[PDB]
Amino acid sequence: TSQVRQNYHQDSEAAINRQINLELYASYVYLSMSYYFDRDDVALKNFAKYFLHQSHEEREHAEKLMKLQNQRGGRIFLQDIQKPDEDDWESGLNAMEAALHLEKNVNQSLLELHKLAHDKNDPHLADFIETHYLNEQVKAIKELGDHVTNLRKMGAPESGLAEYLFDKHTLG
Amino acid sequence: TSQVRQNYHQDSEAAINRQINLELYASYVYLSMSYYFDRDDVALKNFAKYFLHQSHEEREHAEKLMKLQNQRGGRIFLQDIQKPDEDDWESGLNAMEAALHLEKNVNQSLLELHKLAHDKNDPHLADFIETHYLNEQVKAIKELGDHVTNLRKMGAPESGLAEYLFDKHTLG
Amino acid sequence: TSQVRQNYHQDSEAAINRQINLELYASYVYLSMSYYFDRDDVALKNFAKYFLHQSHEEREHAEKLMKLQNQRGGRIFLQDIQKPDEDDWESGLNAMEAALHLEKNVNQSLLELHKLAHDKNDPHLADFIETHYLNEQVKAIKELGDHVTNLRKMGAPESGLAEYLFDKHTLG
Amino acid sequence: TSQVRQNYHQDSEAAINRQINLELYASYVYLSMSYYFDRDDVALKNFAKYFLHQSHEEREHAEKLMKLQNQRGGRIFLQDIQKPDEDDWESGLNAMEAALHLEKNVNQSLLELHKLAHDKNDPHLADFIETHYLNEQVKAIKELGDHVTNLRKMGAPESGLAEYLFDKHTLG
Amino acid sequence: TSQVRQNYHQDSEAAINRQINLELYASYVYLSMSYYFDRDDVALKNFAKYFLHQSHEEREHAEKLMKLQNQRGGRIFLQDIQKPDEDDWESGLNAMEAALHLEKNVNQSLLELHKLAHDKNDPHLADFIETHYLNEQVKAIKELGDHVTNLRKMGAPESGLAEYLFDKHTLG
Amino acid sequence: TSQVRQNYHQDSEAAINRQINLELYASYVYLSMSYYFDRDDVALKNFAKYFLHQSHEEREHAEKLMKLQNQRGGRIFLQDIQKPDEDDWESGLNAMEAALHLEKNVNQSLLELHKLAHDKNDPHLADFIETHYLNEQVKAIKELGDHVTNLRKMGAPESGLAEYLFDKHTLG
Ligand SMILES: [Zn+2]
Ligand SMILES: [Zn+2]
Ligand SMILES: [Zn+2]
Ligand SMILES: [Zn+2]
Ligand SMILES: [Zn+2]
Ligand SMILES: [Zn+2]
Ligand SMILES: [Zn+2]
Ligand SMILES: [Zn+2]
Ligand SMILES: [Zn+2]
Ligand SMILES: [Zn+2]
Ligand SMILES: [Zn+2]
Ligand SMILES: [Zn+2]
Ligand SMILES: [Zn+2]
Ligand SMILES: [Zn+2]
Ligand SMILES: [Zn+2]
Ligand SMILES: [Zn+2]
Ligand SMILES: [Zn+2]
Ligand SMILES: [Zn+2]
Ligand SMILES: [Zn+2]
Ligand SMILES: [Zn+2]
Ligand SMILES: [Zn+2]
Ligand SMILES: [Zn+2]
Ligand SMILES: [Zn+2]
Ligand SMILES: [Zn+2]
Ligand SMILES: [Zn+2]
Ligand SMILES: [Zn+2]
Ligand SMILES: [Zn+2]
Ligand SMILES: [Zn+2]
Ligand SMILES: [Zn+2]
Ligand SMILES: [Zn+2]
Ligand SMILES: [Zn+2]
Ligand SMILES: [Zn+2]
Ligand SMILES: [Zn+2]
Ligand SMILES: [Zn+2]
Repeated sequence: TSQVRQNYHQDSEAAINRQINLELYASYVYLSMSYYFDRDDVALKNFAKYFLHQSHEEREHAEKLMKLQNQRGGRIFLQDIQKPDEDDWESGLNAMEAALHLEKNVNQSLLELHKLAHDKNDPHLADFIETHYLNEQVKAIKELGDHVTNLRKMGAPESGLAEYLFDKHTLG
Repeated sequence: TSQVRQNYHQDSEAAINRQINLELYASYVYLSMSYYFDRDDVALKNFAKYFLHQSHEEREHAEKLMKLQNQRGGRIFLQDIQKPDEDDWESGLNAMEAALHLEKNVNQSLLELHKLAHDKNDPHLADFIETHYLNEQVKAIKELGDHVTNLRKMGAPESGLAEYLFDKHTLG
Repeated sequence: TSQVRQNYHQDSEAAINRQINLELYASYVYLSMSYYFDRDDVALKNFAKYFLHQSHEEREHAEKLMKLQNQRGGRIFLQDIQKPDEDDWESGLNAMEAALHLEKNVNQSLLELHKLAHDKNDPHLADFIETHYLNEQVKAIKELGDHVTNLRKMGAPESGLAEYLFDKHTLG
Repeated sequence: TSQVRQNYHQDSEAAINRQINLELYASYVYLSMSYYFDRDDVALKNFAKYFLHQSHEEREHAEKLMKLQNQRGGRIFLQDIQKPDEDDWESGLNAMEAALHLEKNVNQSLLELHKLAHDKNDPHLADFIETHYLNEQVKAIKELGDHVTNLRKMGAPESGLAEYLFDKHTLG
Repeated sequence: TSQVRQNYHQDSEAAINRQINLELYASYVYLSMSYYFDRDDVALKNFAKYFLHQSHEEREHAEKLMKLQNQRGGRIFLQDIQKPDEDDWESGLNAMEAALHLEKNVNQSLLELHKLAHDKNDPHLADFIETHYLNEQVKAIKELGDHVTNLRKMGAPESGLAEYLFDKHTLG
Repeated sequence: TSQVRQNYHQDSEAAINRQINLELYASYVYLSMSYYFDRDDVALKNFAKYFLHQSHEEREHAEKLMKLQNQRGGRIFLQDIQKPDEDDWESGLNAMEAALHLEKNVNQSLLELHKLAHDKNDPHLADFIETHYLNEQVKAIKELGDHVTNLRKMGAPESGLAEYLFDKHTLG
């Protein structure tokens, strides 16, 4: 037992390890997306920049959980980072839809983590999730839904003009 | 009778109370409009900002009338602020049309207030309305008509692209 | 169903709509109070300023709930804003007592909202209320009780001198 | 009953009074430790500074609880501050171990306070503890465990060189 | 025997330990007073600030004696800090009277310490008390007597107006 | 075939995809190492910082290869990022040895990539590897060997003092 460990259930410890993996997986998905937009035959630089920024943020989300595991006296066990479900993301609209889906899945995992923490009477962990993760997810999900809406309204993905103008005016 | 009251008819006093209500109602309408554009399934941030600014201006219009009522030694009697006629404003074009209609209704009420003031030989009140309210209404009505015109010309509301580009280039 | 909606109960959605109304009603009460102090026969400018500031803060409280409703994928339904229970607020002391009562009523509604959120396992909403609303209410209620105490100690409302000096030294 | 009191159980009130005492006791322990390091026959100035800073922080922790008691309309009842369990703290390593133990005891008391608050449906108090106290304790406990680890690794307390170099390089 | 000890009687050493306790007790009394004025039903913020500042100064007085004990090669033995004689301090005037009494008691203890030092031919200690403590006590006692006088002259404690105006004009 | 593709062999394309994976794997190894040093029972903050910086650099190495794949008109195919060979890195010295081994393995892969490029008469790719990768690897390998040497000379890993002082004086 770690000398710092206090009120920290082993189940919380394991669930943190799984969340770390999931944030690193979200990072990788966004990385993939980013360089899809950099292809010469896609060529939407601001979509690329947008997803690259996202990739870096997800890495940060993972690192703060790793710091938390050590803070609480848990032990980090890393697992493979799975490659994303696609190589080719099809269009700006499709990538934004896939990111929306992803952020809702990350959010469901976090809500389950909070439920676990409250079930184990770990208010430090429950508040950590509340403070640093839950509203961030809500904002990410809203922003992505806003982006989906606009791209749809504009005529994406059929309108190549729609995606070009969105890239310039919303993401740029 | 207030020690400051001078040349101020009771009918003017009551009509000021009604105008206060109407400016607060205009504020609420615009508030409603603003948060319609903030919905994830509408997502036109500059329409939202535009109407939010309008909401705040209308509050100012109401407060200056409330200050005037006290200046003249009248007494403020507030009434309920009615909720707007719609919950869902349909499109940018439709909201701009509804705001145009609203500002013409606020303007008709103000022109009736000025007529009343002149009928009661209250040049202070007539000039207050002239100076602070009438040209403001004329400008608001012109700007809204300009916005309606452009949105129509661009193909709104059917063109989701039209509303997006207007949001970016005119309201943004 | 909104594409962003996640873990958000319909009962939470409706209770947010009711809280929005209540914050707008608190705004209106304070507005009324403010212009009571601006009357020539009351003439306590810093009480007026104090309540006017309060009115504006309450509007902000309402707008942030409206933003939250859209963030979570709920739908805003606005209701009439009821006029306040009084036209004439009697004295500085009486208005401060009435504001105290009001803020405790706003606080009870918020504590009921938090209970609902926790009952629906919505930690995002529970934390939103905690973070942005609960301590604000506690502070407002303390400050108002401090003001009541002092005004009472000084001899308000009978001492017209008491209210004048409080206006100058505490509110000014 | 205080005019500001709302949703505040008497049991919460008493537990806050006990926590105030405990934070003042933690302050005194650290004060004792600090001046142990200032002895001519111990002479580790940065250990002294470290614990003195800690003493001052604990006083702050206590004052913010006293402010909270008054905010909620509870009443402060102070109790004697017990002298610490030792006069002579033996070594840098031993003092750091004793501080670790102390901070885990302060943390257990705070987790019990949070449990009580949640049991009484006092989300204001539960969040106050979360926001201002729980992560602070987690960080303090981590830092102290880090210090214990290093001092042990370096050969403290037998190595007088170890404590000297830690004082200079980690605490200085 | 400490390697630094020189011309330092054991009786001086013990009396320093008792003075340390007394300065920490004075700190606690003032702390209690301060948060009495922060109550919602007392609400005199500048009395609160005044006593809080005093509390912090007394802590400083104690720390400098603890530094002196180590400087001379004496050994610090801390004792419990007794809780103050009251929980409720009644009024501004009463608290100022109680502080006056307290500072005269701290001063009598210091004059006895100086007598002891001179009896033991310890001019370093006698001068330390002279330089750092005696005039400070004289000033504190004068200031407190000045405050008592004014509050009495103004009609405290019956005049709630008197205490309010003193708080604003003398302590604020 | 990409419209930009010129003088770019399919074998080069695949080898770039494998190098991307390897740089992401190097990133993950260093990430693991970093948070090993952050454990309360290891507690070497500058080792942690050193490896964290390394992790971020490796991510950069991978991103520049991904940019290169798109520049040349190749297609990115991402693979899982394998978890590192250890969870527990044992000591500063052991982690530095493991990083040395890793950087020599990354370097062997890069030298094989350069051989392939020259065999396919792709001077753009050969020079890209030369310019951006080969000397970087040489420097990394030298620095790591320098660190191993010093830690060994100092008595690591048995001397807990050795690792502490290296952390402070070389990595800090
Ligand atoms: Zn994200
Ligand atoms: Zn994330
Ligand atoms: Zn796989
Ligand atoms: Zn799905
Ligand atoms: Zn995310
Ligand atoms: Zn919380
Ligand atoms: Zn307008
Ligand atoms: Zn208007
Ligand atoms: Zn109605
Ligand atoms: Zn009409
Ligand atoms: Zn208008
Ligand atoms: Zn308020
Ligand atoms: Zn409010
Ligand atoms: Zn009504
Ligand atoms: Zn009531
Ligand atoms: Zn309020
Ligand atoms: Zn601490
Ligand atoms: Zn503490
Ligand atoms: Zn005792
Ligand atoms: Zn124990
Ligand atoms: Zn502490
Ligand atoms: Zn619960
Ligand atoms: Zn003093
Ligand atoms: Zn003193
Ligand atoms: Zn006692
Ligand atoms: Zn006496
Ligand atoms: Zn004193
Ligand atoms: Zn003599
Ligand atoms: Zn002298
Ligand atoms: Zn490297
Ligand atoms: Zn590399
Ligand atoms: Zn594997
Ligand atoms: Zn090998
Ligand atoms: Zn490398």
